Amino acid sequence: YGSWEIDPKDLTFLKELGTGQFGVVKYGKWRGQYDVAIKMIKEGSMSEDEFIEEAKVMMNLSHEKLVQLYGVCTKQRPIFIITEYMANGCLLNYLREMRHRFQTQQLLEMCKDVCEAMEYLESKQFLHRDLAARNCLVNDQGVVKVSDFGLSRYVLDDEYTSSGSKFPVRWSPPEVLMYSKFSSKSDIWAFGVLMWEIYSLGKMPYERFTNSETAEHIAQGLRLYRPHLASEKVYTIMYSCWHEKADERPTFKILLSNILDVMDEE
Ligand SMILES: CN(c1ncnc2[nH]ccc12)[C@@H]1CCCCN(C(=O)CNc2cc(Cl)cc(Cl)c2)C1
Repeated sequence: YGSWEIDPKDLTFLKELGTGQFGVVKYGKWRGQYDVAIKMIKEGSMSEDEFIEEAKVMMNLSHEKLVQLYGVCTKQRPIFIITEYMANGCLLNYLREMRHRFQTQQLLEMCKDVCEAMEYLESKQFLHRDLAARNCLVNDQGVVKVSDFGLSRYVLDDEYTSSGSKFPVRWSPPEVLMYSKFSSKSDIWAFGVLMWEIYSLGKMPYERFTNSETAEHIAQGLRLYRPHLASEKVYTIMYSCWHEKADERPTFKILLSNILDVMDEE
């Protein structure tokens, strides 16, 4: 076993967490003690040799607000990815549970959580490439962490690969939709949409539009507008992520400073 390789015999499987496009995720314990999520990759869904090679590099990414990679199990099929367990599940579902009766202070904290993780990724020149509420998780303390960062690079499903009937049109800037120009600034754009999702309690962005109409709306320079729960200062931050010119969008370090400033002002 290399440093990136976990012995699957050290795993105890405890509960089903869901079955989806990329495979089956279970809750379990490593060496009888430590909570993990065990992601069992659906056969045929991933460029597996590339994914395994990249998993070695990503063992070196670690941040409090980034879902922690513990290792992979590649000596058998399906391959497993072993990651941090996030007891409250997908952020999108969490936002849509109206019982939580969130305060806007909690919503801003969720944005700060994500922004800190993305600032760390940016400091490593690492792109998420599909940042959205559906790719964040929530732990038992209500902390939001960023999940599946970079994963889209190894997804074989062509409907998801290109501006594709499963492509994240609603989280993409004009230069991605027009030219496939991915950069730090397309992560910045997606983060602004993510803030919008949070302050909209999990509403679909451009709710009344198809993907095709959304791209046209963007093409004409039009935008999402202010969620009822977002203050003017919060809206200014998410809106700054959507400048038509990628180079005029902020960095995650600047977004983080802006978010902290608004938290102090409340
Ligand atoms: C309910 N969830 C969790 N709950 C609790 N703890 C957790 N840690 C990690 C995930 C997690 C996830 C909710 C998000 C949607 C589904 N999901 C995923 O992890 C999807 N991504 C994925 C799946 C596979 Cl099988 C393989 C690959 Cl490469 C990627 C499970």
